[PDB]
Amino acid sequence: KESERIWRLQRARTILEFEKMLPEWLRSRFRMGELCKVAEDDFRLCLRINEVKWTEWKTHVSFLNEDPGP
Amino acid sequence: LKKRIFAAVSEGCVEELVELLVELQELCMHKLTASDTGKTCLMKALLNINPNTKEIVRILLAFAEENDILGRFINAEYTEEAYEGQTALNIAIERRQGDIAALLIAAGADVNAHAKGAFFNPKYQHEGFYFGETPLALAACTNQPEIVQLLMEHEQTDITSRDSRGNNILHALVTVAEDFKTQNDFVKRMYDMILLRSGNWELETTRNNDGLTPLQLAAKMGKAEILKYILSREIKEKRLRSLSRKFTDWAYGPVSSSLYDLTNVDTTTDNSVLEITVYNTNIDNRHEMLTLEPLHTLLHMKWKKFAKHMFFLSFCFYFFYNITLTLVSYYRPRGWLQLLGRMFVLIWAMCISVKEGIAIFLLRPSDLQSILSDAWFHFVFFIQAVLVILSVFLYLFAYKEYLACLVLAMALGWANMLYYTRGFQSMGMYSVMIQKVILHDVLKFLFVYIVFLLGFGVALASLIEKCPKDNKDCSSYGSFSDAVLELFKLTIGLGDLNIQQNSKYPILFLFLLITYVILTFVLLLNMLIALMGETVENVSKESERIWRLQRARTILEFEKMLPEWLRSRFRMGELCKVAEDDFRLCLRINEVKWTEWKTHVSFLNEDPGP
Ligand SMILES: CCCCCCCC/C=C/CCCCCCCC(=O)O[C@@H](COC(=O)CCCCCCCCCCCCCCC)COP(=O)([O-])OCC[N+](C)(C)C
Repeated sequence: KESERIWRLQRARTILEFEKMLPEWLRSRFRMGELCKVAEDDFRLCLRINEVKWTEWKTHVSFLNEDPGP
Repeated sequence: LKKRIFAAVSEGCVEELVELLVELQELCMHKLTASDTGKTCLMKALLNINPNTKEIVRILLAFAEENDILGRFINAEYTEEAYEGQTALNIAIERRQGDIAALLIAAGADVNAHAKGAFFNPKYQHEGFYFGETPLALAACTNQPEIVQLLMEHEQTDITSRDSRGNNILHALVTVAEDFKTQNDFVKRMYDMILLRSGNWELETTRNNDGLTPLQLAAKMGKAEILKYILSREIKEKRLRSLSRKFTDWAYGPVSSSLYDLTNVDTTTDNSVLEITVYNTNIDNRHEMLTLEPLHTLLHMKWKKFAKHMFFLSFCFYFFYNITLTLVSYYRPRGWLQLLGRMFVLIWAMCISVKEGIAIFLLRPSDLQSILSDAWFHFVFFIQAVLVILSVFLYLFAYKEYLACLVLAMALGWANMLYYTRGFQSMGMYSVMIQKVILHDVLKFLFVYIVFLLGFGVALASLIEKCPKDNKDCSSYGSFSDAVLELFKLTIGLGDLNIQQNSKYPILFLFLLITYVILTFVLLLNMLIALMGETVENVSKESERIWRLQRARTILEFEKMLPEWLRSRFRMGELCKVAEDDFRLCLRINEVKWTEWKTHVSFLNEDPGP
């Protein structure tokens, strides 16, 4: 059971080492988009993650965009 | 003016809306409608839920009633490509606003509106949510029973509506169904409630755009809970009892005999539930779906009727074919009465070759996935057959390379005889555990061992100089192949360890030899023994099922091998229920349980037993 993690730790170390091996250019492969929140300035970065769960069943009020999807 | 009234409904203002509406009405119908996506102001306020949403919705509906335009207001669809049929009722039902949905429906909302947008019909199940493309289907899939019951009894609701995929509400409930861990059992309850309220068989006999009923769709998609409910569906009330699939013929004490319907379950109606459950491969819960009441019993009776004799005959014929092939190949000249053996070898090899050829030609590329757990024996039987064919093909002419194919055919044929061990239980577990072991950790050990063997073999072969004059047996690690063979002989424990080779650095030679000894004999082999203990520990419990899956596959294949006649060995009887016509089939199953202790009312026959 203690093998799906340590291997992923080694994989993460290799990923970060390979990213550090990249020069000052060619590193312009950031995560996702620019618009993050309602702040008028310095939106910084964001990372879209989709989650599915059939147990809450509540009205969505903290939503940000009326149109789902792209 | 449009933006002022569109940005105010989100915040839910009850006093600014009337002031913004009186001047809008007195300005003049194409006023409260977005020109890009068709987002009408009525449904605009539904996504932004505020405590004053109900009030402003009522004011909007009253204003629409007072200016004699309501049809285009409440039955307003979208315009975007991603949303082709989303309406006010759809988003109101999703927001769990039963009162708002009731107000819209009572005002003349489009109940049979289809949300046929691309977002509503996803392809990767990550960027969309499929519910049935119907407000009623959405209410059923989102665990909103009050909205469903409010929707069924209406003057224009179409329960039997089919969306762009051909699915209906029962199909959609089957697709959105899942196990008890991820979601609750509300889908089965919704399926039961909607089916009982409809009160007809047209919902479960309607095929979508795939040639599948909701029962067959539940069998294909892997929904074991919904299939368990439908297969053993018993309805106590007499007003609609033809909708049941299980009928209790009699129940005397803690002994009850139930009749199970076998309309599309038994493998006699092309695409059946049993064939779909067994033959398909793109599911993980295949083992638990075959444990249901009708399918298990049907497989048992099929095995005890015709599949046992067919499997025994196939075993005997292949055993005799392998025996006579071995006898005519080992006793080669290097015979009129002995010509029958080789002629039978040729005939049976051709029969196996054509059988595997027609079984590979229609073989899907989906069961070829995983790791060769359901099609490997087909390939090796075909390879053995064509090896015998090629052996006699080269034996007919003057080809010296004919004994290699024949010997390989003997070895493969005697190796292929372990397939028939699945007829018995314990040997079946042994065979499937051979399968998992030889693919899980034997391959990894072989890969690592070959890397070490070739690396150390080429490292040792470079440490020995050429032999002197009149000498050829100076060192056993002469070439790369010789060093590899010596390391392989050392690994299996054969031969004698000689360290007096013609190496210019004998200390380094011994160091590399001892390093190979440790890495292979101490580390790799013993860790392999330790690893396959974990493997046989995990597959210890996962062996009573996979073997039964292989047995069910053999039973269904043997039944398909039967001709159009001789297949008249159906399950049990004809009388199934009280229906006056088309009794179809039945399957008597007796159950014993000493915990209910209830009066039997759903009984069918007063006299128990035969
Ligand atoms: C823990 C350890 C256990 C084993 C682990 C594995 C160890 C593997 C290691 C094996 C190496 C062993 C020594 C190799 C031979 C060297 C000498 C030699 O004859 O060289 C020959 C090459 O020889 C070959 O190519 C041999 C045949 C293939 C070897 C691999 C078989 C794998 C079978 C796997 C089956 C599937 C798996 C089975 C289960 C599903 C050269 O030919 P020759 O004969 O010198 O003469 C030339 C002929 N001529 C004159 C006509 C031109």
